[PDB]
Amino acid sequence: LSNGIEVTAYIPGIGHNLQEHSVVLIRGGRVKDLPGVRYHIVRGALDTAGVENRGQSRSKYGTKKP
Amino acid sequence: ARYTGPSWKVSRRLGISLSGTGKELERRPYAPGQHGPTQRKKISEYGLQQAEKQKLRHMYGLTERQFKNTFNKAGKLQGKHGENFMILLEQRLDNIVYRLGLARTRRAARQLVNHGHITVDGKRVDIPSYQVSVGQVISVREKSAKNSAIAESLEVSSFVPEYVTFDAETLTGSLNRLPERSELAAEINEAFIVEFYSR
Amino acid sequence: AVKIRLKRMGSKKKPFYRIVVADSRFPRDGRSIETIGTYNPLLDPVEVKIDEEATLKWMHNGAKPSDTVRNLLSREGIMEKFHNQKLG
RNA sequence: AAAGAGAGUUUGAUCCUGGCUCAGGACGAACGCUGGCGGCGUGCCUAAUACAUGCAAGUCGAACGAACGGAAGUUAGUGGCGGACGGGUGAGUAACACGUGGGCAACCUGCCUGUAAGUUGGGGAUAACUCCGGGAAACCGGGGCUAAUACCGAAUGAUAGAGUGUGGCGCAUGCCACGCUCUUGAAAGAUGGUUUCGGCUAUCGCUUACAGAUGGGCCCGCGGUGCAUUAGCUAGUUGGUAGGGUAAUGGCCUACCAAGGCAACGAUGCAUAGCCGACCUGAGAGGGUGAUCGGCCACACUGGGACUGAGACACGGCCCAGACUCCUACGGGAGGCAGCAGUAGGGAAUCUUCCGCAAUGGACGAAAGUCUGACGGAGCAACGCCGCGUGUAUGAAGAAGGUUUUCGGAUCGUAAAGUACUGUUGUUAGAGAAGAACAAGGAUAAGAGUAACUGCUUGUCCCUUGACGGUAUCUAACCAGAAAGCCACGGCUAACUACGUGCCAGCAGCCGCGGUAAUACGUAGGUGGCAAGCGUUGUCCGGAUUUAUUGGGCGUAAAGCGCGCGCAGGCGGUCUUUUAAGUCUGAUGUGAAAGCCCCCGGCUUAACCGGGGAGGGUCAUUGGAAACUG
Ligand SMILES: [Mg+2]
Ligand SMILES: [Mg+2]
Ligand SMILES: [Mg+2]
Ligand SMILES: [Mg+2]
Ligand SMILES: [Mg+2]
Ligand SMILES: [Mg+2]
Ligand SMILES: [Mg+2]
Ligand SMILES: [Mg+2]
Ligand SMILES: [Mg+2]
Ligand SMILES: [Mg+2]
Ligand SMILES: [Mg+2]
Ligand SMILES: [Mg+2]
Ligand SMILES: [Mg+2]
Ligand SMILES: [Mg+2]
Ligand SMILES: [Mg+2]
Ligand SMILES: [Mg+2]
Ligand SMILES: [Mg+2]
Ligand SMILES: [Mg+2]
Ligand SMILES: [Mg+2]
Ligand SMILES: [Mg+2]
Ligand SMILES: [Mg+2]
Ligand SMILES: [Mg+2]
Ligand SMILES: [Mg+2]
Ligand SMILES: [Mg+2]
Ligand SMILES: [Mg+2]
Ligand SMILES: [Mg+2]
Ligand SMILES: [Mg+2]
Ligand SMILES: [Mg+2]
Ligand SMILES: [Mg+2]
Ligand SMILES: [Mg+2]
Ligand SMILES: [Mg+2]
Ligand SMILES: [Mg+2]
Ligand SMILES: [Mg+2]
Ligand SMILES: [Mg+2]
Ligand SMILES: [Mg+2]
Ligand SMILES: [Mg+2]
Ligand SMILES: [Mg+2]
Ligand SMILES: [Mg+2]
Ligand SMILES: [Mg+2]
Ligand SMILES: [Mg+2]
Ligand SMILES: [Mg+2]
Ligand SMILES: [Mg+2]
Ligand SMILES: [Mg+2]
Ligand SMILES: [Mg+2]
Ligand SMILES: [Mg+2]
Ligand SMILES: [Mg+2]
Ligand SMILES: [Mg+2]
Ligand SMILES: [Mg+2]
Ligand SMILES: [Mg+2]
Ligand SMILES: [Mg+2]
Ligand SMILES: [Mg+2]
Ligand SMILES: [Mg+2]
Ligand SMILES: [Mg+2]
Ligand SMILES: [Mg+2]
Ligand SMILES: [Mg+2]
Ligand SMILES: [Mg+2]
Ligand SMILES: [Mg+2]
Ligand SMILES: [Mg+2]
Ligand SMILES: [Mg+2]
Ligand SMILES: [Mg+2]
Ligand SMILES: [Mg+2]
Ligand SMILES: [Mg+2]
Ligand SMILES: [Mg+2]
Ligand SMILES: [Mg+2]
Ligand SMILES: [Mg+2]
Ligand SMILES: [Mg+2]
Ligand SMILES: [Mg+2]
Ligand SMILES: [Mg+2]
Ligand SMILES: [Mg+2]
Ligand SMILES: [Mg+2]
Ligand SMILES: [Mg+2]
Ligand SMILES: [Mg+2]
Ligand SMILES: [Mg+2]
Ligand SMILES: [Mg+2]
Ligand SMILES: [Mg+2]
Ligand SMILES: [Mg+2]
Ligand SMILES: [Mg+2]
Ligand SMILES: [Mg+2]
Ligand SMILES: [Mg+2]
Ligand SMILES: [Mg+2]
Ligand SMILES: [Mg+2]
Ligand SMILES: [Mg+2]
Ligand SMILES: [Mg+2]
Ligand SMILES: [Mg+2]
Ligand SMILES: [Mg+2]
Ligand SMILES: [Mg+2]
Ligand SMILES: [Mg+2]
Ligand SMILES: [Mg+2]
Ligand SMILES: [Mg+2]
Ligand SMILES: [Mg+2]
Repeated sequence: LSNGIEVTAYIPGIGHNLQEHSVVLIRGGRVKDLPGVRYHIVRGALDTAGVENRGQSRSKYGTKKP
Repeated sequence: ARYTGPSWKVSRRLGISLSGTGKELERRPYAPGQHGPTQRKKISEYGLQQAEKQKLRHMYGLTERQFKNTFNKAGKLQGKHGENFMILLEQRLDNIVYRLGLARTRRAARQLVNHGHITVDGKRVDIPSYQVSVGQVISVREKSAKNSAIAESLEVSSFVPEYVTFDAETLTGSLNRLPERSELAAEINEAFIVEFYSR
Repeated sequence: AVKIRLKRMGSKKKPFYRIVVADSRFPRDGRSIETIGTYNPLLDPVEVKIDEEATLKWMHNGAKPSDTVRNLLSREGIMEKFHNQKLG
């Protein structure tokens, strides 16, 4: 993070485009299945792009109107 | 016309025939959708309370936010909260024009008020939510005057409530006095409205 | 030097003034000693309500009306009384 | 008057205890998808980080020595007033800083208002100007000349000082009034009327004294935060005597003398924080916060100091030291946006290098007038609240086409399409407000003052001024035409069917769904909540009686010290008399304005804005009652 803390996030949606050395925006939210994951990566805010071929619930996952 | 959708299913979903009768009965009286004819189900306490709100909101045809605001200031009066709510809503300029017979439906009345076709105390008013007082005169102020739509709706007007006075030569409507709860709707449970907003 | 002056309040392009007594040093809408009356300029016959007793009390202690106030007090007619009580 | 909703989850099933999660409301919010308008407000919460470039504080020729003009009429410097107001920020500060209530017989106060005495007589200069000298530049020296409401003596004048007489007094120190003796302390002219020229006089000023008003200074009772895994702290510290200093009391300071002062009713220390009116939530009691608006405080690159002044230890003043940037001819010089805009950086995150002094209020002036990034307006951003537009009415056992069907049908759907109608909004063209009171200038009238004017005060007429802006607002016509998205549909919780996948992809706040018939994953059709929005995240209150005063408990669920003796503290049998600290009650003063609430009124309604009222205190002075505690 920008304040110098090393955390573990989670990518929602079907398929992504993340690689090492990539800038992303994280937001609150814990995933129950994963032991240590406590944050969610928002999709469509920065280098991370929206999910491909999303028809409904598009405000999440950051996919624009088709 | 804030809600421009089909004004036929809302009567079917609610189960009460808005604007007299015919919207619900005669045709399919059951709810709209794929699973209308079959697949009935029970209603919980939340459903019964919520369904009462929808009748008042869609009968007078106004938005949710106003409904909450006019409910709050209705309960600031002295008396029964539920009864004061319909009395306060009955005061709206849309309803008075509907009651006088100048329009067939509330949607027609709302547009009639909207497009500066009426006047109160000789001053043009374009706010549908204007709250009419007792004794004020409402007219048309010539211009449209002998308009086919307004004249057609004058003939098909059934009856006129006793708390409004109107003669079809000068079109000078007026509120005789503040109305009474018994003579309004009589098919709504105001006790459920007030319980819905207290949760 | 304490002097009586208007105080602007109201909405955008709808001014409404409240006649107050305050020092020249203090802000236009800040500290004041006390309030005397109001002034509506928007009304075509401009209407003003004044105490007619606290003004005369203050003007014998070193209070000076401003440019607009003097017109208000003269039209209402208490500067005549300030004249008469001064010499009498 | 007001007055309180629950649900899921431990088990094969149950009842209790108990935690976790959810349904509501609010942001100076951010992010995602989408996006028509108008009114009213709001917009660097982080780096009190560093700052290009413009503008934010001047004014007076009616206080004193110049350039255009045949010497008429307008424009630098000395001098006065103002720069201590207005505007910004929240670093520090746990204390008389603030809130509330008092005291000052212990204090100061320019301008403003009233009253009383006068505004008399001289002297020596020096800026500007003119030469010389030094230096890159900032700017520094020397010689000569001149004026003032500049500066310094002099006459006269103290309720200023000393020594007293009397009275009337108060709260201990002491106060008020009058009288006597002695000694000190003041000043300025300018602009006009008259006369004569003596002189007089009007206005603005000048000096002293006393009142009022205004603004401040000092002291005190009470009130509002975490840690005892922080127990001692202090030495000008505590008190006294004499002096110094201040507007004023005081260890405020100094010499001497004594050893005191504070603390378990929490000193000291560490950590955090500007305080309040108020804001959000709550049935209430309370819990959290202190952005915008108003009051007080502290700060002005970081430390220290003082000058001038009525007022400063001074945001756009000075001196020294430090860090940083810049100009140097290497000798030396110049700076401070936490002012309005704007730039870089930090950040998930916040606007224009705009128009005016027309209105209000400021500084100067006698007045026009000058200055005012205060303030009025405009610009950008769905950031919030409020209003209403994306069309109305009639119209099929029911158009086509989707989507399903035990293939008959059902649903989208009166929604289409058709006929009839409207112009809020749009486009075009015409009319066009309020906000303006003024000031000054001109005639008068009446007054106080006059030997008389000029002039001063009040009254009535004439004339004059708009950034917004041709803005708001009307009427004339044409167009259904340019204007609907967002989230959910197993339960909590309103709303279900097909196809694809096959413990994979994936979903999720909790219970938990997915392992070739998934109402829970993905897409369709349909539906449900809202709507110019809708969802997610972060923070706070509620539900949470889950710190229980209102309003919980300790046999077995967490929870009675292993037991005693006892200092401090808490509580205490019966009756009578008295007192009045607690208790109850009346009056007076105060608890600002704005905000919540109640009653009216204006914006075409609302939001919003005015007028009146109410509430709000373990508050101060004073008068009562005596049952209860003392
Ligand atoms: Mg989903
Ligand atoms: Mg006017
Ligand atoms: Mg089980
Ligand atoms: Mg429980
Ligand atoms: Mg609630
Ligand atoms: Mg909610
Ligand atoms: Mg748009
Ligand atoms: Mg956009
Ligand atoms: Mg800041
Ligand atoms: Mg600093
Ligand atoms: Mg500069
Ligand atoms: Mg300027
Ligand atoms: Mg001259
Ligand atoms: Mg002068
Ligand atoms: Mg000059
Ligand atoms: Mg200030
Ligand atoms: Mg601070
Ligand atoms: Mg603050
Ligand atoms: Mg005080
Ligand atoms: Mg001389
Ligand atoms: Mg010289
Ligand atoms: Mg000389
Ligand atoms: Mg003398
Ligand atoms: Mg003398
Ligand atoms: Mg003087
Ligand atoms: Mg002050
Ligand atoms: Mg003191
Ligand atoms: Mg204290
Ligand atoms: Mg002493
Ligand atoms: Mg001391
Ligand atoms: Mg301490
Ligand atoms: Mg509660
Ligand atoms: Mg409270
Ligand atoms: Mg701020
Ligand atoms: Mg700085
Ligand atoms: Mg001084
Ligand atoms: Mg300093
Ligand atoms: Mg300064
Ligand atoms: Mg200071
Ligand atoms: Mg200042
Ligand atoms: Mg500055
Ligand atoms: Mg320097
Ligand atoms: Mg700035
Ligand atoms: Mg930036
Ligand atoms: Mg950045
Ligand atoms: Mg101005
Ligand atoms: Mg002015
Ligand atoms: Mg003056
Ligand atoms: Mg200037
Ligand atoms: Mg300007
Ligand atoms: Mg402004
Ligand atoms: Mg907007
Ligand atoms: Mg947005
Ligand atoms: Mg078909
Ligand atoms: Mg078909
Ligand atoms: Mg129009
Ligand atoms: Mg036009
Ligand atoms: Mg026009
Ligand atoms: Mg004026
Ligand atoms: Mg005049
Ligand atoms: Mg005259
Ligand atoms: Mg005369
Ligand atoms: Mg006059
Ligand atoms: Mg025009
Ligand atoms: Mg019109
Ligand atoms: Mg048409
Ligand atoms: Mg259900
Ligand atoms: Mg399947
Ligand atoms: Mg679900
Ligand atoms: Mg699904
Ligand atoms: Mg769908
Ligand atoms: Mg829908
Ligand atoms: Mg709305
Ligand atoms: Mg939102
Ligand atoms: Mg949240
Ligand atoms: Mg509680
Ligand atoms: Mg318990
Ligand atoms: Mg017990
Ligand atoms: Mg056990
Ligand atoms: Mg036990
Ligand atoms: Mg025991
Ligand atoms: Mg004892
Ligand atoms: Mg007893
Ligand atoms: Mg006792
Ligand atoms: Mg108040
Ligand atoms: Mg009204
Ligand atoms: Mg208000
Ligand atoms: Mg009020
Ligand atoms: Mg007794
Ligand atoms: Mg007694």
